[PDB]
Amino acid sequence: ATYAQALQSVPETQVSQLDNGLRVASEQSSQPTCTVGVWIDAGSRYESEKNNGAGYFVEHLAFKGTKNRPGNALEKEVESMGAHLNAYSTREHTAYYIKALSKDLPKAVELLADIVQNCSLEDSQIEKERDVILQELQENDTSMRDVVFNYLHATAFQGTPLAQSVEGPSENVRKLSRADLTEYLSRHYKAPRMVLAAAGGLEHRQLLDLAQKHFSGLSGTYDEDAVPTLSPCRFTGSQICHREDGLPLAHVAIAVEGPGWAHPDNVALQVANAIIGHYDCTYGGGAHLSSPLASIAATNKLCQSFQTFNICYADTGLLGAHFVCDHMSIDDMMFVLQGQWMRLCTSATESEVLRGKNLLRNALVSHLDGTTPVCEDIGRSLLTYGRRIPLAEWESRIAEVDARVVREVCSKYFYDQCPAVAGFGPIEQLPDYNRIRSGMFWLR
Amino acid sequence: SHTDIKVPDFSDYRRPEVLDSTKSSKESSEARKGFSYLVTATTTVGVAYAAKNVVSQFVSSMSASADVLAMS
Amino acid sequence: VLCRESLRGQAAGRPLVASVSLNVPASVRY
Amino acid sequence: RNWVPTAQLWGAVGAVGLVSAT
Amino acid sequence: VPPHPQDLEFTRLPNGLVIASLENYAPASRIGLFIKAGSRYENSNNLGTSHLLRLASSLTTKGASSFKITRGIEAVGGKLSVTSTRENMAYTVECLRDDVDILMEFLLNVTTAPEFRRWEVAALQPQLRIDKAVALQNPQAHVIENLHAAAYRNALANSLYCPDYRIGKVTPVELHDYVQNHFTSARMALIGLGVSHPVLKQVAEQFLNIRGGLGLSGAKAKYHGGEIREQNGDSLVHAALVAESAAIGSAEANAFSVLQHVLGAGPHVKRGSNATSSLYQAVAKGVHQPFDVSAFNASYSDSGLFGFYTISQAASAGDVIKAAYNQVKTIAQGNLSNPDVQAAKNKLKAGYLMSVESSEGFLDEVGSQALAAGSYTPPSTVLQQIDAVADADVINAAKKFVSGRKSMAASGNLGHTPFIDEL
Amino acid sequence: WLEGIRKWYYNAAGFNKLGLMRDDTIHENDDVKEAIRRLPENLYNDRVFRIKRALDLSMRQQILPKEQWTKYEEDKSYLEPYLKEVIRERKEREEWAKK
Amino acid sequence: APTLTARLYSLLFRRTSTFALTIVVGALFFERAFDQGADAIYEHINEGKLWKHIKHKYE
Repeated sequence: ATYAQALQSVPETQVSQLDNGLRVASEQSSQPTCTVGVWIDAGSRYESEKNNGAGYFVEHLAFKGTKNRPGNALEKEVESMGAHLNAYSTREHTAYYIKALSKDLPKAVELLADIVQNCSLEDSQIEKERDVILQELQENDTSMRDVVFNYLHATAFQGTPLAQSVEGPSENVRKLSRADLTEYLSRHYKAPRMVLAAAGGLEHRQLLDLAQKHFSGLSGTYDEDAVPTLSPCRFTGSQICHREDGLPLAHVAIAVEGPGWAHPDNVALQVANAIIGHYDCTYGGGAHLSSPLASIAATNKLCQSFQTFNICYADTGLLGAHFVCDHMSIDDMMFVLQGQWMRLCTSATESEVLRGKNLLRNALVSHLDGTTPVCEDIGRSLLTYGRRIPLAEWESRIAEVDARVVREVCSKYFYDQCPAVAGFGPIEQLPDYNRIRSGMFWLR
Repeated sequence: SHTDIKVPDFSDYRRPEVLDSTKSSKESSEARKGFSYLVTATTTVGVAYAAKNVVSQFVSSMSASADVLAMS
Repeated sequence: VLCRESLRGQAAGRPLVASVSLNVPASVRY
Repeated sequence: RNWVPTAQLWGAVGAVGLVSAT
Repeated sequence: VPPHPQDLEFTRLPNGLVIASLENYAPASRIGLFIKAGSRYENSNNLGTSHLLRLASSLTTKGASSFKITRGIEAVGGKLSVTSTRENMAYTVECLRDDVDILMEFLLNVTTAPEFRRWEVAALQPQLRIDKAVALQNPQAHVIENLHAAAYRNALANSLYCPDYRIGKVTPVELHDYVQNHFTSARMALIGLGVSHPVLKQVAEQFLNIRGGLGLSGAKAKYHGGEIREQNGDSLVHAALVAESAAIGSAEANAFSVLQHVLGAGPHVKRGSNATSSLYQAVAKGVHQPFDVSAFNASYSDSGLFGFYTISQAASAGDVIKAAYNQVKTIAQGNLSNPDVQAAKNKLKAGYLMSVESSEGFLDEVGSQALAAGSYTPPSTVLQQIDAVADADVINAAKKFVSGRKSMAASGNLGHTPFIDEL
Repeated sequence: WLEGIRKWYYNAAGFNKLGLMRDDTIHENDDVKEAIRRLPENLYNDRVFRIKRALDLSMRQQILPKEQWTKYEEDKSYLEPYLKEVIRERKEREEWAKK
Repeated sequence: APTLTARLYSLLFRRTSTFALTIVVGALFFERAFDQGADAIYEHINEGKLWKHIKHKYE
């Protein structure tokens, strides 16, 4: 057997839909444990200037006692049954999920339905989670990796929903009332906007019975209004420079406007970002690394780390890169990075593009190993792409990409485009925006 | 927090083609670039006209004068 | 590293295990 | 490979130039 | 549609090398060569030699240059890692299914036929100061180094990271010799995933036949009692207190492993209050601050440690360690209902099944057993092994902790953090 | 066969009168510099002195006594095995960069 | 709809290669256009007074 056959022989994901609106999806395997969860089109982009931080609080309060299982009864019941419970909030996607034994599937689906539908929101507990979030916002303040990314969003998508942090400003956290949380819940947490994903050793029929028996209690449309639909966010080429010499290493994040979840170009952009690659000072290869930026950065010791990212949203995103370096290495790192973008736009060898494809080929198969990443992939895919995309379809789009496609696509999104730049730390060397903007096209 | 930091309003300084914060800039981007890069190109053309004449005149002084051409 | 919520789980789950690689960042599991 | 259309275009740019002043 | 699960095949060569492949029909492959080589098999003289060897995996080999190893693996989208424990070194390659023989070739070249060039090793020396300093940001790491150092005498007291004085002093001859001694047939074990067995066996016969001194077995994990207390000036006060548990092979290991889950093992609910955790609830009722405590359990093929790890403020450490210690002593005296054990067993056996879920953890578990015993025992038998642990074994394990010699390690502002004799 | 002329040319070259071996007189470049850097302490510190003495001779416009002259038979090629490897690795990097 | 100025950017001066070809050719035409225009303006400003106006007279 070969890689192309293995992709085809992979278990086919299956999806059913309840009458009340909920989508229910599953990936069957021969393993004994499983992951099952609930994915929701909810987060910071849906939030507004009044109720920014609602999705975070709700996540904070979610796993504290439900209306039928109070205090820490839910917590005790999940823990005692030998399973894990987890949650997160993306700017566009909130999600709760349980990792458990396959045997435990019915109870897991019930406790998920219990968390979502009938949440308590105890007033004494809101006042405690208020302090917890106020602690956690100071915990994020020290993390320079997160601060520079929140700034990148704030300046890339300035004056729009995407500029907002998922956690929200400290003032909103201090003044967020129960009325706001419950109204945010009643609006956004609903069946047609939700997906129930599962993955492991479990039968699709059974999951659909559990979803029908527990989740069909959710409402299926609106009050004829109150249906919020995403207005597109304006990308703005701009800079934010939090000058702070006291901190040890400068963090820079530069990006151009992204494609959006729907765009086929994403594949060629993933190949593109794989060619430039990513580096950390703990890497083995160093001077002999394939991606010239890493090789140059390793030999000269320009930076501690860099990583090319493609953050995606509904109709836009952030395509670019991130690096952490000494205060005297910012201009050089920036010069090599932009040099690599411009190079890839104008000249791209067939060999390095094949390496770029193979890195991405390996990335897809590496990532979907274990049940939790596959359950995430399902739950995310149905909210973003609409359907689950098979690995064969991905491979078709990777094999589609050759050198000319990478050049046509890189040059489309990068060449002569104003990039959103975010700098935090000892950033006196960080090049002027006109010089950065001059670097976004070439001498040619 | 650092989430208290929102970017101040540039609606005063912005161009008309990017004022609507619900609108994708990409459709205007090529026009916005094309306007500014036209100014630059028009300037370069205007200087190129001048530079050619200035140089040509100095070159012509170095060439054969009127009084030599007369008595040739 | 400020509250009790985040501080949960940081206590040593198992003997530390150092992983270094060609591609992947160097980690210290458990 | 990729510098053939660029070097041809710059070859044209340079050519008309020699026509430009002379 | 559900696909059929295939048996994990198993072969043990005449020269002593353990082989195991699992035909997954997966898109990716996942191959590992596990070796009884690690921090313990260093000695008084040649320290940090496993650490530099762990780092040096991409250096020039006899069949392939350092450049060829890096670029050849990267060009097929693959990745070559090394994962050291105190006992075992796990050289692992990952790639697509059509690029197996290539990564295998490099894997064998690195593990059987490395050159260790004087200049390349000399060039690599400062990387282990970095790699150490990176990991030591996690204070857990340094407390555990100090714990093992103070707990044992010679064998497992060896630090996993290189001693600071040995940075730069590790020779290319010491690496040569450390490989020649330990990277051998009876000590090695080749594991495979997403690959056919016959080719993996034939490669293991053709290339992986080399044998030298040592020949499996080992020395002695001489257990001791110690306390090293590093004054830190840190935000928190990280500490740990253990005693000699059982070695991994016996049912006592499973009793201690259950006792870990009876006590506060580690949280399951995101942003929870640690409900079913025993130790967390014992300390929470006592002192009212930001803290964390958890049950620490190390088990090796020779020996093992068991106890708990405490994180706290300056003054709180005194109360937190005592209250946690007393909660171990209340279990040790015998207050333990049957549902507590039956939950803990369910937590453990679920956690085990979850640990073998991802192919990386699976391969590490197959490679664990291939060295530890020389066999494979599938999950169901491990589930039976857990479920068969009596309540008496849990009370005896908890009692062995309190009765046995103590080993402590703490780092922070330790002004109100007790000694072992003060317990 | 013609080792003679190889021997004649060696003597006619004249670096042996200064007490230099052949590889002391090699023109430095990126490969040679790298090969010289790879040399172990003894061979490096020796070539240092051989060159340091040969320059001191060249200053004074003199040569060594006839017995101290370097011998065609005893002229060790200390630098070659390293320089061959540096060149072969560069050729490999170029052949890999070709694709 | 592709606009007025964007249509220039997209095809005429996105590349710096064509940017110069545009400038050169534009300057080539501009020279003919401007000189001719400003000559005629100066000649209309100074009507009948220059030689070219009174050349037919004595020739």
